[PDB]
Amino acid sequence: LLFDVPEIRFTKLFINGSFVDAVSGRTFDTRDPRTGGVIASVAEADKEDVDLAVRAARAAFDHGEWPRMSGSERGRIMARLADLVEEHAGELAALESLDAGKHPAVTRAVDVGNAAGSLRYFAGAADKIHGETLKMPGQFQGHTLREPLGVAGVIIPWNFPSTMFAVKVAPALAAGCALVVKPAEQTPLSALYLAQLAKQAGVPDGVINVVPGFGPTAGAALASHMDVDMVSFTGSTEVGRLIMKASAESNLKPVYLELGGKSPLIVFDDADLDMAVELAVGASFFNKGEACVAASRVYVQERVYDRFEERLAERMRSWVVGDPFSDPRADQGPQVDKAQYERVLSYIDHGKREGATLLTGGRPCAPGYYIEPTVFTNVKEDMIIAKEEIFGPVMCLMKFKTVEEAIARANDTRYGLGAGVVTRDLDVANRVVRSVRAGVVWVNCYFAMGSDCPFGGRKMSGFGKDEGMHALDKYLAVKSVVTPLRASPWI
Amino acid sequence: LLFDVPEIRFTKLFINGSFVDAVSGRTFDTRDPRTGGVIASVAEADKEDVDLAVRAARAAFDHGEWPRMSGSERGRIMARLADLVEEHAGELAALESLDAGKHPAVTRAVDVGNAAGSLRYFAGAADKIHGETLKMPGQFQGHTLREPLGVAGVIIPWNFPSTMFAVKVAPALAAGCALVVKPAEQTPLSALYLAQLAKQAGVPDGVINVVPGFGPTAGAALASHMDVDMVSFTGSTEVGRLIMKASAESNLKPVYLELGGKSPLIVFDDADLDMAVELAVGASFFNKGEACVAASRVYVQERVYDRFEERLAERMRSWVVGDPFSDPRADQGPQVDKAQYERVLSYIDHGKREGATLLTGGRPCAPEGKGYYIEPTVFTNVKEDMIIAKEEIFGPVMCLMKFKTVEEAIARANDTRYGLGAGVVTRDLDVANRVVRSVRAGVVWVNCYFAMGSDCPFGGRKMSGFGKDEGMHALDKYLAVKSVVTPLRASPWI
Amino acid sequence: LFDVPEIRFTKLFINGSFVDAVSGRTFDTRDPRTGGVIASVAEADKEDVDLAVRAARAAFDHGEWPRMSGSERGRIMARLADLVEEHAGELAALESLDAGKHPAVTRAVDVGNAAGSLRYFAGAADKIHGETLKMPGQFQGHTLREPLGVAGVIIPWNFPSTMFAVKVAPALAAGCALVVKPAEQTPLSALYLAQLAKQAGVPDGVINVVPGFGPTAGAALASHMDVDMVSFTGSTEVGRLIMKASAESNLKPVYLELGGKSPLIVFDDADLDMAVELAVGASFFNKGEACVAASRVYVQERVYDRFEERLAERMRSWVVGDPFSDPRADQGPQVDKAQYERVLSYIDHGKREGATLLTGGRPCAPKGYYIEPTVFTNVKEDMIIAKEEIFGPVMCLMKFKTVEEAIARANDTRYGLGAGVVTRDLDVANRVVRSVRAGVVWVNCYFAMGSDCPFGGRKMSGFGKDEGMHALDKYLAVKSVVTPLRASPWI
Amino acid sequence: LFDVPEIRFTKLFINGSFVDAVSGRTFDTRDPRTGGVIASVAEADKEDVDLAVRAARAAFDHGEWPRMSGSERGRIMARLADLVEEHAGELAALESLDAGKHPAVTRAVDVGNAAGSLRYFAGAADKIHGETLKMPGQFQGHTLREPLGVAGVIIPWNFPSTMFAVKVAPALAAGCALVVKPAEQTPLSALYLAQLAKQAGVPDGVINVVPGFGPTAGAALASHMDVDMVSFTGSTEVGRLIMKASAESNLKPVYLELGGKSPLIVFDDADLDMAVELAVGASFFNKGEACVAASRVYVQERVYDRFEERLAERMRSWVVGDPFSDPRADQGPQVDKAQYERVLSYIDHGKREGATLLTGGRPCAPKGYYIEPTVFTNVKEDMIIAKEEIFGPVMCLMKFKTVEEAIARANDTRYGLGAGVVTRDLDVANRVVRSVRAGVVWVNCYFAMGSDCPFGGRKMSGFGKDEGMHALDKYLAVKSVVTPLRASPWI
Ligand SMILES: NC(=O)c1ccc[n+]([C@@H]2O[C@H](COP(=O)([O-])OP(=O)(O)OC[C@H]3O[C@@H](n4cnc5c(N)ncnc54)[C@H](O)[C@@H]3O)[C@@H](O)[C@H]2O)c1
Ligand code: NA
Ligand code: NA
Ligand code: NA
Ligand code: NA
Repeated sequence: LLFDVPEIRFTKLFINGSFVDAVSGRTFDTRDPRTGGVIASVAEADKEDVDLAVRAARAAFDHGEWPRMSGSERGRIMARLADLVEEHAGELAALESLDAGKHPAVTRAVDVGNAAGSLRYFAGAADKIHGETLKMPGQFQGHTLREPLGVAGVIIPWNFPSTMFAVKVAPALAAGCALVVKPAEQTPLSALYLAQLAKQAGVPDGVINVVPGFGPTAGAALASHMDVDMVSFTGSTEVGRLIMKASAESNLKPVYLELGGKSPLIVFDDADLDMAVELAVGASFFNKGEACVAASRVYVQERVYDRFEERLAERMRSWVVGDPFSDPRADQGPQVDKAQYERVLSYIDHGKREGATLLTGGRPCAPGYYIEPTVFTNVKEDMIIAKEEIFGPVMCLMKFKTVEEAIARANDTRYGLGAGVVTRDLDVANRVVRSVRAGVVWVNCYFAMGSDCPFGGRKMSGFGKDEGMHALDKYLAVKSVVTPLRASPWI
Repeated sequence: LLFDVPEIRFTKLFINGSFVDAVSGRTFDTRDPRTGGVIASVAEADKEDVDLAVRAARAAFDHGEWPRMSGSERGRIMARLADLVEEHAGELAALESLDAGKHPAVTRAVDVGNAAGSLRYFAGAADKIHGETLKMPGQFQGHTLREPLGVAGVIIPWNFPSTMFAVKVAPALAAGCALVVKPAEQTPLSALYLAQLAKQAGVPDGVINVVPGFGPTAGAALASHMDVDMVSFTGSTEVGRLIMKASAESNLKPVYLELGGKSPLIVFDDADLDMAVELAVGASFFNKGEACVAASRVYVQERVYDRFEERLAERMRSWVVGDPFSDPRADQGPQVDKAQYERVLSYIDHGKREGATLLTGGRPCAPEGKGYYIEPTVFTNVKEDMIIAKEEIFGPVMCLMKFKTVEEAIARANDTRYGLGAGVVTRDLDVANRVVRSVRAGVVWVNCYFAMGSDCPFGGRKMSGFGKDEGMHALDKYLAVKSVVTPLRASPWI
Repeated sequence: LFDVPEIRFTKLFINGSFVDAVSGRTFDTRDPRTGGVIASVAEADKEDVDLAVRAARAAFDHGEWPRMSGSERGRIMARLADLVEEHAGELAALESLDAGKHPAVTRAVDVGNAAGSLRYFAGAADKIHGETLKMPGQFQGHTLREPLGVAGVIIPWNFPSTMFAVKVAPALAAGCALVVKPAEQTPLSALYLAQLAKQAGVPDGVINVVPGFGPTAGAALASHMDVDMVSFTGSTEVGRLIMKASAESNLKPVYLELGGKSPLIVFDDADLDMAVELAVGASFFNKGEACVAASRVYVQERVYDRFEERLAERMRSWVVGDPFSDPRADQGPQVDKAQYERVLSYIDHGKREGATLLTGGRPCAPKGYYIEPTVFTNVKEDMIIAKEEIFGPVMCLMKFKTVEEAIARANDTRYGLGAGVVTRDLDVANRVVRSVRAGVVWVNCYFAMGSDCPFGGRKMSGFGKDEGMHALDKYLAVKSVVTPLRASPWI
Repeated sequence: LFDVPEIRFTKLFINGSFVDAVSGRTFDTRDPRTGGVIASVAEADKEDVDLAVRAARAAFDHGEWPRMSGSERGRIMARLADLVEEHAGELAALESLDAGKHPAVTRAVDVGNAAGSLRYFAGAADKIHGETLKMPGQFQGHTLREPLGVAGVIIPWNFPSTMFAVKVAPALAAGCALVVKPAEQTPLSALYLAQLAKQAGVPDGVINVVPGFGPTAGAALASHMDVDMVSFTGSTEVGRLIMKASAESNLKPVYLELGGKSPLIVFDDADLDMAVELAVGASFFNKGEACVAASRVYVQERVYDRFEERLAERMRSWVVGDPFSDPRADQGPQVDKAQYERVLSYIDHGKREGATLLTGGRPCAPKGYYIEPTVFTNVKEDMIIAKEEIFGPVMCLMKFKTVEEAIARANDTRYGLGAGVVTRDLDVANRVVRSVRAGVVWVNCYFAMGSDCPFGGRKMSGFGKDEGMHALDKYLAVKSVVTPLRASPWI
């Protein structure tokens, strides 16, 4: 082939520094979306396995070395882990690509690079986490201590396996927490590989526990656990409801939700059309639309709409959908599995039926679970395709007249994850940025953030931040301490 | 009477700057725990009234002046409100005290003073709320904007009505949010009075909406509302479950929970026994134990235990339970209502039945009547597994226990589902540091209790909740953090 | 017409009292509209500075002010802001008569910013924070942000009330005691403000005002062995003497707010009518007696000719006259005879070096120290008028071709206080803002800041920030506190 | 025994190369154990400083370093930290022979703190933040935290590696170019560190090392017209000259880390054996050649007699000798002949003024600059030995009655660098900590800080912080940016 197919080494659960089978001895299969065939038979975690992993994390936090280590010591190990992710980038990229149906070179440069980058950023945060010394109403000394919380429960999706693992694990490790990670059943391989690398880096046993299994089994047990201090969840808005219920029905642990989106990209009259078209293609079709922040709604101002529409249709004619391991041309790979592939085509079918015009794509291909990049035109705001998260290579292209109209239409969603603005006008950019109810707003770009940039939703896209110093908050216990002072010359 | 009984002026719902009746025309009574008699007939808000209030708050945020005003402008209006609370402190104190069964002088100095203080602290925060300018991975400029969130839903308890109103309203107002406040049905008068004073201060119509009603009606409607951006809740751990469910079943709005507690107070052998006893009395019995952070569990080291126990029983002999409006000597007033009175009496009876020793109180009292008066109760020979040791009584009940080691004191302090507050009484700096850092509580007082100020963040750990009330930390729940990224062309530095 | 105020405060303000100088000496303050004596002010020297420093030392070491809670200090500070607002008209008329200003402009701008600075720091007082640090082992570390002690303040004549408030407000909030040396040309506002502070409840000894001459009273304060810091605002040349005075005494930290030669850059992009109106205000506000005045105006070649013609036409309706008797008055007299002659000397020098006189360039007096607003065209960068701070109503109007040229020319100064950019282009705005070595950069506006905005120079314009939470730093002592921990379950 | 290192780097380090001085002049560095020449080091003067400043100017204005991302600068700094760790033994041996230190103490303390400071700031590089401000109307305001430019560094001979790192690390992270003037007595470590920084990937011109004499090389750097700031560490008397050099040149901000006369307070409740052992280390670490050394020890009257006796018996087992040949060696020789004679002069002066000699007070040498650790009893506060910085193994042991007396006596100094408190009482500890006017206060310990802990003087011990996120401020330009907003839905 073009890229070397990796050898599957880690298929068991990772509890207390060891690779172990499920209590039941049950396995679940992970498949290659390029072929639809079984890659590996992975240990199937259930309630009993989650209990064992939570017990291992509890012992690691309450009695283990990790919270008792200096921030410098924790950051030292976290950096060695970042070094290992970088050293084994190629292997990890192919392993994630084969499991998630993506391009190994894109996975290495984007996914693995961001994973290593997130680990490095928090390794540098570990020795500089600060609390405050407060201003008191009298002869008192007050301060806050920013303590490790305890046992962190992590539930993540299948679209960015390595990045999802790092973005949750990294701020939790720097905070001094012990972890229980439940990766998505569709792509469980990267999380098990990363667990082995953390062991090699010097992360103490019990600090990182990986429990691959099904959501209503393993995931629900973790979200409902009486000895888990917090839960950081990334997935659908509908499953987010169940995570909130699981906490309410258990120990009322704080819940942090990174949910779906229906991200709008607004293109103005003054934009360079060639850059705006190229930006829109990337924004909508990166990772075959299996991106939470994907620009599923593209808004183009009436004066340049016809030109944009023509240039977009022309650009899509040179776009290649195929096997990233055998085809060099390949711009897009297959969808994660059978269930997702049926779901996108059903939405394409819904789009056709409700009266939307098909500009490009709208049908399956195969040189596997391949769908061509779809662009819907003459889209009404009330349409299913306009409102619902498709999570596939589907773009809704719309026309607008005013700045006011662009703002109101961008905000006409239950969601509020990301948004984009393409304009040269400083006053238009400022107005649009400040008026769109989204957690992240890109101006004349898309996706670009870095680990210093906090990422989180607004409205039904969730709450809580991943990345930035902001990410640490969910993993820390803020403790206020008050004592009287005797004859202090100042207060 | 020693304190003037106030004139009840505000009994209707406060929606879009006006005092209006409920859509149903229904009322609910608020009673005086000193007599058991009706003070006023308050408008009963339901689903329809909460919608009206949320629509008023939505119009005020989306199209009104409040989020469009500068932090300085919001700050001046907030300081005028703080000035009004101070100017009308006596009337508000009398009103809250008659509704809650409090001492008017204590309420003025503590409750009203903290309410005015929280409004002032956030008035000063309004013109200095900052976001960041970020460090980017290349030729990019990144920044965060700390925007007003939108419509803030507030659900609060009956124990500190004025303080609860201010502690939620003040950071929200400073953040530039519009509010919908659901006060507890037992004490709804203060929230209504405060709403009128905000109108006088210059708070625009629709920014503060007060909807008194029942929890499963008006409270559930607010927590389940599809157009409410966040919910800040203060109340029991059991109702907290329903707030989280209401969000999950609606628009998944962020929820912030300020829940119950079973706060431990640890006294070591090196303590001054007279100060430690006097501190324990205040920590346990302030506001007749109707305090979330009340030291319901007192742990005294074995060498000084017998002396502490004797000094505590002696101190309680001079404690006065009675009418704060007619008796000057009164240290403690009646419990909020009949329901709370029976609930505390049931826990005392349960305590006796499980084998705990009654050191003092444990029975009803006090003046010629009439009134929900309970003697401050101290339980001795309490086992950790006992109901009285684990459950929140929310009455004048203290569980007195003995301990040997620092390690034992820590483990026993942590033997709770809760983690709101805790106290340490010691002269030893190393013991104080170890106990402070080992007790899983949101607030730890060393050689004092309650003292915080508005710069001090307050929030639970474990089943006592999450999220901070007070401090600059309080603003977070009312703000939307927006990350903004743009490329840079030929910047000489990054 | 505006009512001429009655002068009531002419003595030194030491330990809560209005006292005469030890010598019994006075110095005259004059009205630039007539050149006549307004009042005879007590002349402070070394002995009076000693008395004021001793009063501040007693107030800090033994007095109430540092022992009060931030909340208590905040209420007193806010009462002072309320008083400045209540007496705004009287203070504006007083400052206007003394400095040759328009009483309505002084009320809206100068007095409003003074009241605003006091309010901002009143709200800062109860929320000043230190940190709880991340330690290398079983240790607990924290920083305390303590009041420093005795703050020495030396300020100029151009913005008397604003200068007083901008130094006094963060010092007051920090819990410091003060010794203020106002400029001899305008000493009246400071003495009025001192009385207002006493009425607000500021304890005796906390605010001491010692008007006098720079080499006498000013040098004594800068050289004092018991002064903990010096905040200086004035010329770059006097700044040298403040640094020497500290070096020759107790090596107290020095904070310098020096001169400027601020550039305003206008692109082809700009609305010419708004750009001309902005330039007029930026160059001629307070008769060019502004440190941040746009003394250099750069206009891109394509719109230069139109800008130049519109500017000359705009200046034809500009009124220079008595602000107390003429309603149309846009500009008052220059502060005094010395400043008046210094500006005329620079105008004459400009003519002699070959620069074209577009408008003004000669005295008016409708007798008074009135100078016509001056615009110089065909200005070479090497010219005296192009490089030196004139501090009068003089604008140097220049032409440019490229963004690169505009940046290089803006930076061709020893100074770096302020700068301005007029453009609709977001990328041009970002590039110029980030490339111009100035403390403040205004985009499509000028002067606008507010008390949350830190103000300070770069290069020879100084160092240190006035305004913002940043202004508190110079008045605080950061104390690091370290103790071991015994068996802490986390670090 | 320990291995004597090879001397490899003896030339100036300018623009990535080891070059000779323009004059071709050299100065000798000597071994304090023998008094013999170790190496002949290139002697920098005005011309060499000019060359180094020009190299730093080109590196900042046109080079890669300020244009690289914080992440990029952080990886290079972490590679440098890794190299300092890899070559720790060689560097410790190099610094030890040059400064008269124990190679094992230099490795664990000096080299460990140097590597630790580089690592802390490598982790700071990708997370330096400015603010987005609260505006007085329809305006958007923000601050940018820019690299300042050319940083001038002047450091002492006592902690060569630590001094180099503590100045270079925040400056590097900030994106500055540097010119380092190390002390003439110990120039070797700085040249070795410069070579390691080249190996790590620090671009040419970013780190320039100019060993030379103070009034020549040092004065030229402090007076340079193209240097943006100066961070100085040394004596209080030389600090005066650094302030004068900036005042007489370009008025660049100056940051001073000066001398001290640090008090250690021991109360009646202390464990005498721990308090004696702590005092021994606090006074005699690095043969009293420590700025923060506890040169004044105050013991409460009830435990004074026991403390005094235990201290004299503890000193009987203390070994002064060659650390390279004697394993028992607790103390090495004084840096040079000049320092040796200066300490002996102070000991002789102490005897002359009436102070009692408890231990030491005479030379030892098993020849080569060895002085016995000296303890003076019956010391009056007015004595020379009580007030002046000896900078040798000399301790003044005094008795006190009250907490109030301990505070007033601790504060009876022109200095305010460090202080220590030994007590079990939480209220006494808090009162002493908050009442002693010192930048650092250790409670029941000494020296312990870590790189998160800011270090700086108060009073005549200076101003400005080394270490912590606080250390970055001096190397950054804070730029305020203001623009109007059109129809923003919120402000
Ligand atoms: N924010 C700022 O940066 C800012 C603001 C306003 C004005 N300014 C600057 O102020 C200058 C105009 O004011 P000025 O003419 O009053 O300046 P100046 O330098 O002559 O004097 C300023 C102050 O210093 C005193 N002074 C003079 N000689 C002294 C000495 N030897 N020792 C100690 N103090 C001494 C004066 O009495 C006065 O109080 C201009 O250069 C202008 O740019 C700067
Ligand atoms: Na798969
Ligand atoms: Na009631
Ligand atoms: Na005058
Ligand atoms: Na040497």
